[PDB]
Amino acid sequence: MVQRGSKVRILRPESYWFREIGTVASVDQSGIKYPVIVRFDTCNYNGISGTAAGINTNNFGVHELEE
Amino acid sequence: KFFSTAPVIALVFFTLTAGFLVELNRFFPDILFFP
Amino acid sequence: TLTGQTPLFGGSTGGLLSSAETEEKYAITWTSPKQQVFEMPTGGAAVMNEGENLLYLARKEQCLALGLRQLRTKKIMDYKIYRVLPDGSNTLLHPKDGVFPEKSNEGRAAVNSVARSIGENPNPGAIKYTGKKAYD
Amino acid sequence: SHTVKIYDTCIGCTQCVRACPTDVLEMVPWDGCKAGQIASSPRTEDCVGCKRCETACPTDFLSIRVYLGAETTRSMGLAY
Amino acid sequence: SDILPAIMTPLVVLIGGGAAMTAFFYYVER
Amino acid sequence: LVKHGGDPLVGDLATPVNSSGIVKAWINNLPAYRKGMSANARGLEIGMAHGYYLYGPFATSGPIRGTTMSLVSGVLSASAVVIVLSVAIQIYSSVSSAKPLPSVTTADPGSDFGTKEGWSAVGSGFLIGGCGGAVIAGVLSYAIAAF
Amino acid sequence: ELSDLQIVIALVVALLPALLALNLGSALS
Amino acid sequence: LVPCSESPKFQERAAKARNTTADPNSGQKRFEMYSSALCGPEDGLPRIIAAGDFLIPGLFFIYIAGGIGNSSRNYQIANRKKNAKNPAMGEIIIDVPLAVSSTIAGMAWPLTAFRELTSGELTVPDSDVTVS
Amino acid sequence: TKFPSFSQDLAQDPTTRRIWYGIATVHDFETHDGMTEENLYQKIFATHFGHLSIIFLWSAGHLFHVAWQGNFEQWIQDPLTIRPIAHAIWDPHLGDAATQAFTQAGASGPVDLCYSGLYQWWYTIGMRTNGDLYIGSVFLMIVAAVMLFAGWLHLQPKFRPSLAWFRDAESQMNHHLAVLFGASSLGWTGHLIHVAIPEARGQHVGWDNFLSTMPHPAGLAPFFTGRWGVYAQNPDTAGHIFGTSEGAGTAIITFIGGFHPQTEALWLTDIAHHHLAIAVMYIIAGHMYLYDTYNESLHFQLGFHLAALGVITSVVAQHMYSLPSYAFISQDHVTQAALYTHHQYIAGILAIGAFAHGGIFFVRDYDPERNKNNVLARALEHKEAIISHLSWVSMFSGFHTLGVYVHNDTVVAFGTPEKQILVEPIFAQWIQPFMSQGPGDFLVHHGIAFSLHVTVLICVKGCLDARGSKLMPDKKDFGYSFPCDGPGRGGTCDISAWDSFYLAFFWMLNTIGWIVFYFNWKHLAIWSGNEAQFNTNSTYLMGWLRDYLWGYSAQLINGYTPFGVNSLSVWAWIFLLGHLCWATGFLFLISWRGYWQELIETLVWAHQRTPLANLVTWKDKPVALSIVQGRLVGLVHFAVGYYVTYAAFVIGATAPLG
Ligand code: CL7
Ligand code: CL7
Ligand code: CL7
Ligand code: CL7
Ligand SMILES: C=Cc1c(C)c2cc3nc(c4c5[nH]c(cc6nc(cc1[nH]2)C(C)=C6CC)c(C)c5C(=O)[C@@H]4C(=O)OC)[C@@H](CCC(=O)OC/C=C(\C)CCC[C@H](C)CCC[C@H](C)CCCC(C)C)[C@@H]3C
Ligand SMILES: CCCCCCCCCCCCCCCC(=O)OC[C@H](COP(=O)(O)OC[C@@H](O)CO)OC(=O)CCCCCCCCCCCCCCC
Ligand SMILES: CC1=C(C/C=C(\C)CCC[C@H](C)CCC[C@H](C)CCCC(C)C)C(=O)c2ccccc2C1=O
Ligand code: SF4
Ligand code: SF4
Ligand code: SF4
Repeated sequence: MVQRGSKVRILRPESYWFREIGTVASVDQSGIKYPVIVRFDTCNYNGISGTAAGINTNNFGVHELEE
Repeated sequence: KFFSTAPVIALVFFTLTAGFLVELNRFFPDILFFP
Repeated sequence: TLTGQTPLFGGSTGGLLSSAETEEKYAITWTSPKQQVFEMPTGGAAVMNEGENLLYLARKEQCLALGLRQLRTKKIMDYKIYRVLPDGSNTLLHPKDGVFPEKSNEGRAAVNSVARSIGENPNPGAIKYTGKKAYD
Repeated sequence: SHTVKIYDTCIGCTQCVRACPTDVLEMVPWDGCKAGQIASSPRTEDCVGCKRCETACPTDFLSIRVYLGAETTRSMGLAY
Repeated sequence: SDILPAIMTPLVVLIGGGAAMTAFFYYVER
Repeated sequence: LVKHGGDPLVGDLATPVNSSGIVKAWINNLPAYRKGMSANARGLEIGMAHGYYLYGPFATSGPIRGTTMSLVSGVLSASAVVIVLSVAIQIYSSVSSAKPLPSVTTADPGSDFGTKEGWSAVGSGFLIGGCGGAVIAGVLSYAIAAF
Repeated sequence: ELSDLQIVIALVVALLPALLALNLGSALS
Repeated sequence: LVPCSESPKFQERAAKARNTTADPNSGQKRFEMYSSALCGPEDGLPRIIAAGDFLIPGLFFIYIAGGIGNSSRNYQIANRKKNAKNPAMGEIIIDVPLAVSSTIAGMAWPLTAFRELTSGELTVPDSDVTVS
Repeated sequence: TKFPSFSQDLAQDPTTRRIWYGIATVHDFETHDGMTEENLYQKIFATHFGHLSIIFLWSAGHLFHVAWQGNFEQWIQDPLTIRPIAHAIWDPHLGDAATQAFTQAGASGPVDLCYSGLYQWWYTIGMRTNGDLYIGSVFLMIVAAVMLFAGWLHLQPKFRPSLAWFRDAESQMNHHLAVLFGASSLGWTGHLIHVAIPEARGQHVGWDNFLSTMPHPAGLAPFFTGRWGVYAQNPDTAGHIFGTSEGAGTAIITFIGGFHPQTEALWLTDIAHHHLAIAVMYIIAGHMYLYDTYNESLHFQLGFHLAALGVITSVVAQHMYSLPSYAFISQDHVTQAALYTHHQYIAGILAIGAFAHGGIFFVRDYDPERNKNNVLARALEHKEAIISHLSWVSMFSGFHTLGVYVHNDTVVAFGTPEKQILVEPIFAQWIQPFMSQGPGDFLVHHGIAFSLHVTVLICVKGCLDARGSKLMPDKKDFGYSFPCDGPGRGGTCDISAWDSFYLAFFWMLNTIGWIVFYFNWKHLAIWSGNEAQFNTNSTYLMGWLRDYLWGYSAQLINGYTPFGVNSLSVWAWIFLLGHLCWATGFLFLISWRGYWQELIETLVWAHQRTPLANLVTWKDKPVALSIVQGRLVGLVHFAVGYYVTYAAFVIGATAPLG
């Protein structure tokens, strides 16, 4: 759960990276519902049809995340 | 680099596998069942 | 009363149809530095006259396509979009606050903001015959 | 018309609002997120349903979700 | 009533189909 | 003769085909558009013209063609088509609200199409005209054949 | 082999479900 | 259903035979080889019965398939260990040293399979397996 | 605009979408505005009486037409050479040539040969005159009158059954098992014993004399006292001719087994016995007599009942040709092919319908909380697994079956048929009415296996992923049928659950097509005596194309030529109609909405700008069909085409052969 680096398995059911280890890269912001900003190795589906790259980092929920 | 790239790597590998199977079939006759 | 000069355009077939009269036109009014030439969204090239130019288009998306893609590219960000009813009710829509919706401004409520995140939305099985939707 | 609902996880990137071709979406001020903004959808009588907004949203389980129903002249995108 | 075919068929297909299409037209346009 | 746009924002180009004098003369004086006709009259002329025209394909091309009975086919077929169009006018008018809008070709279309009263009048015209047309064309076909 | 009396009665019977179908249809609308 | 030798149809087929290989004797050699297998009386065409027929070539097939699968798996492990970012020039560009090592460690999968099965090394926990 | 009354969302649509979506949603009573579960069940209840009235008026039509226009009498006299007749043709469009050609089966005027084994079925159940049929018809019209009267009375608040009578599903289940199934089963044995079997044994039973007649001399005394023996009297001799005194026995309940040789059909006595047994078992089980979800969801109920009727109609088809229960139907090849193909295609429709309503259940009715750890919850728990396995068996069965067929094609083409991978169906031999299962049969069975696997793969990936997926986590939100989620995430076209029913209908048609293709080719081979043709040529795919499709098409497509018409004209034409309809399905499946919407915009322009024409205008703004309507019309064309083409071909293949 450390801001510089971590290994959190996401428990957000509506997530591309549910049950995937991710390295946090931002400090949990005071008053932010979802401040984890975990970076996952795999890309998301995000993008227009035939967009190769997608999203690597999402602001994951603290409750959903788990060290 | 070109060698590393899938298309050339695969081209060589399959031009080998295909030729290998062609050569096998060329030498050994029609093998329907293991003798 | 939404007065400008119509951009010099030879006419097309891409313009307003019966619905313009019967129901609701739109109008985009912008201030041009120069008499430059722009792609008409109806299809064609028109030449915007010097100063205030008024264009009667057939849907909001046509207006917002001229604006967002061509005018804003020409750095002309003075454009105002008016829903025009047959009676002549001209109603400013796009910059309703006078500021482009991308820039956050006060006195604009959060509309259809949902507390619960996408994940937590209720299953329809539960709400069957209540008449409430998942997002609602 | 199409209901556009913005969910909790809006990181206020202003991507949707710049996408929307009928400017249904206004970036309004919101204390919920670090961004200091959220997405609002006042003008959903002008929602064509293109979902360029959803397409542009970068959040996993995108906050902006468009729900198509009760097609009107303005939804159906009819010049005529 | 050998002829009943030559009456029932146009009645149902042409006249009934016509009347049905007319009625459905009124129904979906009113 | 050049293409120009009256009210350039409207999707209607004046062309030698829609805005020419010869054309405007013809179109605006066809019984749909011609000024100072009772709707019934508009319909009676449209009907007569179409019935009379319609007789020909049916009499000429249909299954019993060549025979004497072809003339009767022609007339009944054309009249059937006119009756179907009569139905179409009635049901159309029943559910229609829309008025003919002024166009490039026809600046003053009129109200005979555009009011339920108008369409009923036109349809009564159209029916009598059309079936009359068709009968006249069969009568003339028999006449000319005999002569 | 089927007589006209019979063809007519069959039609007249079939008319009954016709009326009742109109009735049920109306109901279900 | 009856040995090809026994079946009279098969002998007819043998008499007039098409030579596959350049050598004239390929046709006769093929039929001579096929004599062993059982063939249907009317057809006189060799049939395959679900050990020599299917089991043995099944085993050979499975060995080769396991080899190529294992080699690919091993190379995937090599990919995720060689560099911090596996895909870039790890899949699109094929590391020949890593690949040849993977192939050499391939074809030993039958012996390797016992060890892999032990402690469920091959299987990853359901909890870990990403599924929405 | 008022229509559709039930949906204001649609009723305020200013476009033609209003009319289409109306007709599309006009029976989704659940989704009607202000529909409470109570009214929903009551409405549904009344509709069902409508449906049944239709089925009865349908049957009524069958009997009325065969009576009035048929040759049922002439046929009962010569049931092996007389072609049975479905109804008269009155068509003002026929030329003299075509009236002559359709003037067949010794009919005065132009007729349609029947191919539903209705003549056979009616002869078997005892009907022997046009009077029996005419009375059946008038009766069935009156039954339908009653069923309609019933639905009317029921929806009337006087007899409007409240939510209670429907919430009592368990009672309905037991009632169905006994009071309906059991009761009707033994009632049917009643008919069999009293009318079928007598009339079979040459003895006329009318409604007037059956009170007079006793089925069994000592049978009435035997009942309840050594009933089994007396009932098993003198069994009908092989000599016995159906509907004649010659060789007539007296037994009414038997276990003779096999087939009556004259008619090549199951012994009526064996059938009567069967039904009596079935009745006893059903009534006993009735007396003797996922719960949550099944009662909760009407979708779960239909789904289950459709999967049920699916397997039932499949087995009906499988049994009704192997174990003919109707007189002379085994000899009437066109009818037997027709009925098999019919019931198999209806099987596939009912099956896929099961999985459709499955997915509807999973998006409208399934509450994960409600059932904590039910079968369904476990099914979803490891979707990825159920799908990966079905996927694997599909890729496996597929790769190998196609590979083997392609191998066989290649080697046979190269002129070395020896090298074919001919695998004998050993287990089929072990199990074996049963026809020789060769290596052809093996390959086709595996084809059908694979195709049925891919079908269930699809129509479960559908009903499982209906709730959602990584590409669209919240599908339940958008519902069963919706176009897509847009081009958002690499693109989401055909991501709905409805899309899975759509994608699986194709596989259902492929699967049943392989089934009925195999059926009909095998049978045409045997019915021509060239079972060799099937056995030799069924192992490579050119053999199917050359011998089945190419070879059996010739008669059909010569139905009309420049030289002239024959009776097969109408089938040749339907054959083409089905090709056209099918291909038209490709128009809608391949060209998608946007192309059309642009085009229709230009036509709206042209209409508004054309003098004289502009006088009329649409009430409903013309728009291209919806994304989903495109898929649906596509599929209905493709399907209708598929069925009509094959029906034409089945009839045209078998009819000249006989
Ligand atoms: C339903 C299947 C069918 C189809 C698809 C079909 N026919 Mg036939 N069909 C015919 C043509 C035809 C055409 C051109 C055509 C093209 O699509 C078709 N068909 C198609 C004719 C030969 C024949 C005649 C039918 C018959 O005569 O129909 C009436 C024809 C009419 C009302 C249309 C004439 C069109 C005008 C000329 C247009 C001119 C416009 C003008 C330029 C505008 C400017 C005006 C002014 C401002 C200057 C017909 C038959 C007939 C039948 C039947 C049953 C059919 N068909 C059947 C079909 C006759 O019995 C019957 C039979 O007797 O055959 C001999
Ligand atoms: C639907 C409302 C309606 C009713 C109830 C009705 N007609 Mg009409 N109707 C006629 C008879 C009639 C009879 C004998 C009759 C009652 O016994 C009715 N109608 C009744 C014919 C004299 C006359 C022409 C023939 C006529 O259309 O059909 C003959 C009438 C039949 C067999 C009796 C059945 C009653 C039907 C409910 C009427 C069917 C009309 C339908 C809309 C069109 C069907 C297809 C058509 C192309 C044939 C007629 C007209 C016509 C119309 C229209 C719109 C109607 N109708 C409409 C109706 C023509 O324009 C049309 C028009 O030409 O007249 C102005
Ligand atoms: C009166 C008893 C009767 C019944 C029950 C009946 N027909 Mg016929 N009927 C036909 C079909 C048919 C079908 C599909 C059908 C089954 O429902 C019936 N019929 C049933 C066509 C073969 C032919 C077409 C002409 C035409 O259809 O003739 C009129 C037929 C009528 C008065 C009978 C109506 C009674 C039906 C029970 C209604 C069924 C409605 C349906 C359940 C509701 C759902 C609709 C669905 C589409 C979604 C026909 C004939 C014809 C007649 C006649 C007199 C009949 N019939 C009579 C009947 C022609 O002359 C004439 C004939 O002589 O042809 C040469
Ligand atoms: C084909 C598989 C299938 C079957 C067998 C089936 N359903 Mg469903 N099914 C319904 C009931 C039902 C009943 C009572 C029932 C009884 O057995 C079935 N179903 C069965 C309603 C609950 C619900 C409402 C359905 C719906 O509202 O019904 C209205 C649909 C209409 C009038 C269109 C019907 C037109 C036919 C498509 C095409 C006919 C072509 C014809 C041959 C002409 C040929 C010309 C000639 C050459 C021969 C329904 C659903 C639906 C679907 C789907 C896909 C299905 N189904 C599928 C099936 C909805 O999405 C849809 C849904 O809304 O889900 C959310
Ligand atoms: C001839 C028609 C046709 C074929 C061959 C086909 C093929 C397949 N469809 C699949 C699935 C589907 N098809 C679907 C919808 C449809 N599919 C259709 C038509 C077909 N689909 C149509 C009309 C529809 C409606 C849209 C769905 C919805 C699915 C699936 O979910 C299902 C699937 O993917 O399951 C996992 C697979 C089912 C068999 C399997 O899993 O592996 C067996 C593979 C087979 C039988 C064909 C493989 C072809 C050969 C062996 C591959 C190599 C060929 C060459 C060597 C390749 C190199 C070529 C270069 C040299 C140029 C398979 C890929
Ligand atoms: C025999 C008859 C002809 C058969 C083939 C006809 C195909 C025509 C299909 C339309 C293509 C027109 C050109 C579009 C070209 C084009 O840009 O298409 C576009 C298409 C998809 O582009 P997208 O927009 O989806 O990609 C999105 C990105 O651009 C950014 O989002 O690309 C592909 O199809 C990918 C596959 C390319 C090719 C994959 C195969 C690679 C090996 C091919 C080897 C060929 C050997 C040739 C030797 C002579
Ligand atoms: C051809 C085609 C069209 C155009 C076809 C349309 C718009 C239907 C054309 C009209 C049909 C022929 C009949 C409509 C007119 C009838 C006269 C209606 C009579 C019924 C009234 C009473 C309602 C699509 O819209 C479309 C949409 C999505 C995927 C594929 C396709 C597609 O292939
Ligand atoms: S929903 Fe997406 S685009 Fe819209 S404001 Fe939130 S993060 Fe930005
Ligand atoms: S659907 Fe399209 S037009 Fe409608 S709100 Fe989203 S981005 Fe804006
Ligand atoms: S259905 Fe059409 S609109 Fe939707 S994702 Fe597919 S291509 Fe885009």
